[PDB]
Amino acid sequence: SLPATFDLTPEDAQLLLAANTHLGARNVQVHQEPYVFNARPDGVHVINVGKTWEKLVLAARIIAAIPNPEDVVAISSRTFGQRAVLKFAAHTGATPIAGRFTPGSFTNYITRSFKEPRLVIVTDPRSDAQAIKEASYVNIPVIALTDLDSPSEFVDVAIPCNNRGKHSIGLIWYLLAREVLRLRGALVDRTQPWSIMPDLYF
Amino acid sequence: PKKRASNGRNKKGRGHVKPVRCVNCSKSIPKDKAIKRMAIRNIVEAAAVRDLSEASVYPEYALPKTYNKLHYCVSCAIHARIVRVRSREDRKNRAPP
Amino acid sequence: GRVRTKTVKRASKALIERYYPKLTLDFQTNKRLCDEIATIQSKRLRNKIAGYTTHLMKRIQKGPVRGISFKLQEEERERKDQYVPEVSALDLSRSNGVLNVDNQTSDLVKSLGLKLPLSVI
Amino acid sequence: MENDKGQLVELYVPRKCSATNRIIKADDHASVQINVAKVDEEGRAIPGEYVTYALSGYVRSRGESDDSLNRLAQNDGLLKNVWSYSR
Amino acid sequence: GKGKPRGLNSARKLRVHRRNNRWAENNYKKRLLGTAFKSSPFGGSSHAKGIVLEKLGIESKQPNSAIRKCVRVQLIKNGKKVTAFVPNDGCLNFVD
Amino acid sequence: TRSSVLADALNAINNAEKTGKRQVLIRPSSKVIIKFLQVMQKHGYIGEFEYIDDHRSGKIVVQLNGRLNKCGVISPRFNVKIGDIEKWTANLLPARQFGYVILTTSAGIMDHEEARRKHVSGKILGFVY
Amino acid sequence: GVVRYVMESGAKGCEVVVSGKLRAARAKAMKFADGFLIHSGQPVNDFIDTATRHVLMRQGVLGIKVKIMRDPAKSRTGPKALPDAVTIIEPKEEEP
Amino acid sequence: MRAKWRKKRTRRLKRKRRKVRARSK
Amino acid sequence: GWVPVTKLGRLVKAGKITTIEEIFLHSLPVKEFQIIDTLLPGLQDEVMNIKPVQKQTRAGQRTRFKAVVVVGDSNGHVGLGIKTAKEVAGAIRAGIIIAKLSVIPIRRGYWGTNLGQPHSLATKTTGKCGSVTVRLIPAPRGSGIVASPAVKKLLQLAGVEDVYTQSNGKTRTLENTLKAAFVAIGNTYGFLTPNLWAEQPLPVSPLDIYSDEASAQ
RNA sequence: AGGGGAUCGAAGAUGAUCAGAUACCGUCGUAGUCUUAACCAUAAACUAUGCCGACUAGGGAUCGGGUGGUGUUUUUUUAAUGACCCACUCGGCACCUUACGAGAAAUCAAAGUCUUUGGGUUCUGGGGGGAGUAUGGUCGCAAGGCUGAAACUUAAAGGAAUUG
Ligand SMILES: [Mg+2]
Ligand SMILES: [Mg+2]
Ligand SMILES: [Mg+2]
Ligand SMILES: [Mg+2]
Ligand SMILES: [Mg+2]
Ligand SMILES: [Mg+2]
Ligand SMILES: [Mg+2]
Ligand SMILES: [Mg+2]
Ligand SMILES: [Mg+2]
Ligand SMILES: [Mg+2]
Ligand SMILES: [Mg+2]
Ligand SMILES: [Mg+2]
Ligand SMILES: [Mg+2]
Ligand SMILES: [Mg+2]
Ligand SMILES: [Mg+2]
Ligand SMILES: [Mg+2]
Ligand SMILES: [Mg+2]
Ligand SMILES: [Mg+2]
Ligand SMILES: [Mg+2]
Ligand SMILES: [Mg+2]
Ligand SMILES: [Mg+2]
Ligand SMILES: [Mg+2]
Ligand SMILES: [Mg+2]
Ligand SMILES: [Mg+2]
Ligand SMILES: [Mg+2]
Ligand SMILES: [Mg+2]
Ligand SMILES: [Mg+2]
Ligand SMILES: [Mg+2]
Ligand SMILES: [Zn+2]
Repeated sequence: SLPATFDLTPEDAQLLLAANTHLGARNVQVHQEPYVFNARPDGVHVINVGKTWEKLVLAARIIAAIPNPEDVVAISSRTFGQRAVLKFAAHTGATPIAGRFTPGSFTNYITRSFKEPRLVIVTDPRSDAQAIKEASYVNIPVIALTDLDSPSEFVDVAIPCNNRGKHSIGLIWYLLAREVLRLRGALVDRTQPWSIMPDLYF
Repeated sequence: PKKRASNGRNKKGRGHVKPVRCVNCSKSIPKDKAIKRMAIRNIVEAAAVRDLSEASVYPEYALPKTYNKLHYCVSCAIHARIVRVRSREDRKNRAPP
Repeated sequence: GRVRTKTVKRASKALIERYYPKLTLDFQTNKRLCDEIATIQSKRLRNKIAGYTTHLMKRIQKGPVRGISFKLQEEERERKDQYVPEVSALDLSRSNGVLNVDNQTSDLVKSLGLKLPLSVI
Repeated sequence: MENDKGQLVELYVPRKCSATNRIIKADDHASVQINVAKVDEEGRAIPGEYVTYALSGYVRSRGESDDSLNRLAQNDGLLKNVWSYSR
Repeated sequence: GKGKPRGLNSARKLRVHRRNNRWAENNYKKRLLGTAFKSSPFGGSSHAKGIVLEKLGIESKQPNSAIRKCVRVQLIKNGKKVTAFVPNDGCLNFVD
Repeated sequence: TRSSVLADALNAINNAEKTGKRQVLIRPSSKVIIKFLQVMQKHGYIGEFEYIDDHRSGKIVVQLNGRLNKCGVISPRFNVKIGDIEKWTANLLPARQFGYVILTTSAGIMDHEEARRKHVSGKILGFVY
Repeated sequence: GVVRYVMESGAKGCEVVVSGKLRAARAKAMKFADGFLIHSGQPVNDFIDTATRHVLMRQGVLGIKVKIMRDPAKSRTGPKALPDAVTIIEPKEEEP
Repeated sequence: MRAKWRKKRTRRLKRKRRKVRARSK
Repeated sequence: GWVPVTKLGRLVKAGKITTIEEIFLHSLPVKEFQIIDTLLPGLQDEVMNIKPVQKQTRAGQRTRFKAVVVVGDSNGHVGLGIKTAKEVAGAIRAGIIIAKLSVIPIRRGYWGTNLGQPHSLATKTTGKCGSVTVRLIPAPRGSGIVASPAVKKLLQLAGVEDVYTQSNGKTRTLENTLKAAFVAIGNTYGFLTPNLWAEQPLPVSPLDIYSDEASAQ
C-alpha cells in the first residue's frame, strides 16, 4: 500500500515548517488526538507532521476513489481558508462552498441550494459544524482539518494541521490539491514540484 | 418547576450563610443572594470640577473618590434599573455590561 | 417616507447585471434607457427604478455593492489574484536560507528526515 | 438464518461497523461507508477498486470515528506508524 | 440497589412489608376491618326487605334539575332507616 | 461495600461493550468470575482474557468482540431446581434458540444447555446474550 | 370540484366561499381556494371577476361567492400585467 | 385558606375541644 | 411522469436498483417517495386515527385535523405517518406520503423449532415513546397476534403471524403507542443474533456502481 | 428562674392613609432580641434528590496535601524556605459543553449503566377530601411533639409544558 514516493521529502518538509502547520494549540487539546509530538515551553504543542502527511495521503486516496470527482464538496467559512478552497475546487472536480453554508444543503432537496456529495472536506470543523451536523443526516463521510483543539465529532479522517494561522490552512489545501491529481493526471512526476505555487492559496 | 440551578442564588456547600440588609428597603437577605454593586464615584458630578479648578488653593491636589458598597434585595433590585427580567436562555450569563 | 421596496431594488439591480454595458451616473439618461429594455407600467414606477439604478451607479465606482455581477466585476476582481507570485515564494528567502526553529520543534525532525536548515532558542 | 432444508429465509442482511462489529440499521444516517482508492505503480487511482470501511453512526458521534479509522486503516497497510496500540 | 432487600434470607421482611402496605388498599382495608358488618345499612348482604315509611322527593345535583322520587324505608332486619330511588317514569304511584 | 465481585465485573463488561470499547480492566477477579468468563468464551461472546497476578486479588483484562448484548448477574443466587431452568430461560433470555443462563452446580459452573444435557443444577449465577 | 375547473382553464387563482348550514346548526364559514388573488388595489377591477348567488337549500339559504383571477398576461384589453411586473433581455453570443 | 392559617385555626379550635372535655368531668 | 431529483431517486427509475432492501443495506436516506411507490407497490394503508387539535388564537379555536396512518405489505415492511392539516382529508394524503418515506425492514423469525417459512419474531424486543413501553415477544404458532386492535392491525401490515405483546404507560394515547410499536419492530434489525455474527465483504454502494447516472448534459 | 438589657421590636400606644384600615407607611414601645442554669425537638431543618459500592463523555478553573524542574522573585552571593510558574497526581466546593443514555417534560453526569427489568441495605408513597382530625398510648410545665384512625363525601385534585 505504502510506497516511498509518498515519503515525506525534506523539501516537502520545509514547506510545512514555514507555515507553522506543526504548532498545536495550548493547554487545550481533545483527548482524541495522539497526533501530537512532545510539546514546547510557552505551552504550544508541536504536531507530529509526519502524522499530518500520512493522513493527507489517505485523504487524497479517499478523494480519488470518488467516481465522478465533480461531486466532492470542500468547505470553508473561515475568513482565511475561503480563498484556498476555491482554488482547490477548479483543479479537481470539487464543488466548492465558500462563505456561509446556508443550512438546508444536504437535507432539503430544493434547487438554488443542495449539493448531494459523496464526500466533504472542511477547513474548520468547529466553524463549519452545520455541514458536519448536516452530513450526519445523510450518510456522507467527512474529512476535516482538525487542529489539536478541534472536535472529532462526526469527522471521519482528521488532518492534524495548525488551523489558527494564515498560511497553514492554505498549504494543506494545495498539498491536498496536488496529491489528488498526483493520483491520476496533472503532476504525474512525483518528486517534481508542481508548476503551481503554494502562495496562491492565501 | 425549578427556575434556576443556583436555586435562589449562589450557595453550594455550606447550608447557612448570614443575612444582610437591603440599602433601599432594609429587608433581610442572605449575603450570597443580595445584589451587590460598588458606587465608586468622585465627589463631583458632571462638570463642577473646572468650576472649582481655580477655586482651590493647593496647585497639586488630586481628586478623592467617594467609596460605598451597596446591597439590594431581589425586589428592589428588579424595581430599579439594577437587574432586569431576562429571557429563559438569557438568564445564564454573568456578563455585567 | 422614502424607503424603496424590493420591487425597485430587485428590478434596479436586475438591470446592472445585464447592462453595465452603458448605464450612467445621470438620472434622465437612464430614465429614457429604462422603457427601451424594460416593461414598467407607470412612469413613477420607472422613475423610481431609474432613481435607484442611478443611485447604485453613483456609488458603483467605489467598491461593488453586495449582490452584483456584470461581466466586468468578474473580470477586474480576478486581476488581484497572486499579488506576491513573481517574487520570493517564502522559502529560504525572507529567511537567510536557514529555517529558524526551536529546541523541541527540532527534535521532531531527527525522527524521520534530516535535510534541514537548523536553529535553536 | 437458514431454516430446515437449509433454504435461507431472512430478507436482507445488514452491514457491520468495522470498529465495533456493531450493526448498521436502515435509519443509521450518521453511519458512513468509506472507500480508500487502492494505489499501484504510480497511483493511477485504479478507478473503481477501493478498500472499504463502515463506521456505525454511534462511533461517528462519540468522536472515535477519526481514531478508530487510523487503527482500522493502518492495521490494513495504508499508514505508517501513526497509530499506537499502547497509550 | 432498588429500595427493598434481595438476599435469599430476607423472606421475613419481604412478607411482613406487603402485609403492612396492603393496608393502603381501600378494597383490602374495607374487607379486613369488616366495615360491611360494622357500618353498611345492609348486613353486608346484597338486598334487604323494608317497610316504606313515606314517599319523598329529592332535587338532583347541578347542572341537572328534577325531583327524583325516593321512599324512606325501615329495614326489617335492622331498624336502620334508608332512602331508595324508585326507577322509571311515574312508578312512585306503585308504592303505598 | 463490594458484595458481588461478579456483579461489579459483568457491569464493567456490559458498560465496556456499550461504549464500543474493545477491552476492559476488571478488579478484583476470582475463581467464579473466570469460570463465568470461560462459559462466555466457549460460546464466544469474548476472546482472550489475561489474569494479572498482583499479590492481593488479581486484576483482569478481557478482550471483547461486539456480539455481546447483555451479561448480567442474578442476585441473590436462587436455588433453581432442574424443572425451573425452563422458567428462568423464558424470562431472562431473548429467544429459545440462543442465549445462556449459567448456573453453579456441584457438577461445576456451566451454561443451561450443558446443565440440561449433563442433567444437574443448583444455584443460579447469571446470564449472557 | 367546480373550484378546479376554473384553475386548469388557465386562471391565476380562485376562491369559493359558502355560508350557511349543511353540516347544519349555526354558521358556515367554509373557504375553498387555490392560486393567487390580488385583493385589493386597482387590479381587482382589471383582473378579478366575482359573482355571488344565493342557493336556497332544503332548510335555509346558502351564499356562494366565487372569485376568479384571469391571467393578466393575455388580458386582450387594458393592462396585461400587474404594476408589480418587470422584464428585461440581453444580447446574444457576440464578438470579443 | 393559607395553610399556615388553616392550621393556626385548626389548633386554636382543637385546644378548645381539649379544654371543654375537661369541664365534662 | 415522476421526474426525480436526489441522486438516489434518479438511480431507481433507471432500474439500476430493484429492491428496497438494497436501500436499507446501505442505510441510504430516502427523501422522495415515488421510489418506494414502485420498490414495493403492494402497500396497503389504514388510517389509524383522525383527531382534532386546537391552538388558541385571539378569536379562539384553530382546530386543525390530525391523521395518523400506517403502510405495509403483509410481508415485512411497515411505515408510519403522523401529519396534521387544515382540512381532514388533506392531512390524510400528506399522512400517506410520510407513512411511505418511513418504511422500515422488520426481521421475522421462528418461535422454536425452525421449520420453513418464519411466522414470528427474532427475539424479545421493545420500543418506547412518551410513557408507552411496548414489548414484542416471540410466540408459538396458531396463537395469533395478542395485541390491542390498533397494533394487531399494524403488525398485520408488517406480515407477522404469532407475537405476544405487553404494554405499559398511557396506552390510551394511541398516537404514541403506535410510535412505540414502530420503534419496536424497527429494532428487530438491530439485534445481533448469533447467526449474524459472521464477517462480510461490505457490498459496494449503488451510488458508485451505477455512479455514471447522476447530474446532467 | 437569675443576669442583662444599647439596638431593633410580635403585643400595645399613637400620626397618617382609607368607604372602613386596632394593615401596609410614620413616631413610640412591652415581651423578645444577648446571657447563664433548665425545658422544647420543630422549619420550604431544601440538593424539596437516603447511605455504601462499581462502572459509563468532553473541557477549563479552584481549595488542601504530595511528587517532579539548571525554572521567576526572594539577591541573603546561588542557596534554602515562603510566594509564584509549569507539569502530574490523590481528595474536596463547584462550574462549562453534551448527550451516546434517561425523563411526562422542566431537566439530569446522575435523575445514566431498567420490560436487554436482580451489587448491598434503611426509611417513605398508593386518587382528592374528611385529617394529621377523633380515640388510645406516650413525651412536655406549657405551647405542643411522636404514634394515629373511621364514619362520611367526591370525578377529579394534581405534575410539566403549549398557544392565546
Ligand atoms: Mg413558577
Ligand atoms: Mg462538607
Ligand atoms: Mg437551613
Ligand atoms: Mg465600603
Ligand atoms: Mg399503611
Ligand atoms: Mg391497622
Ligand atoms: Mg399514611
Ligand atoms: Mg394600496
Ligand atoms: Mg370565543
Ligand atoms: Mg429574664
Ligand atoms: Mg430591652
Ligand atoms: Mg424604633
Ligand atoms: Mg399596631
Ligand atoms: Mg410599623
Ligand atoms: Mg428567654
Ligand atoms: Mg428531647
Ligand atoms: Mg418534618
Ligand atoms: Mg423533606
Ligand atoms: Mg433516591
Ligand atoms: Mg456512587
Ligand atoms: Mg468529566
Ligand atoms: Mg497544590
Ligand atoms: Mg516543590
Ligand atoms: Mg523549586
Ligand atoms: Mg385519600
Ligand atoms: Mg392523644
Ligand atoms: Mg362532573
Ligand atoms: Mg401546572
Ligand atoms: Zn429592598
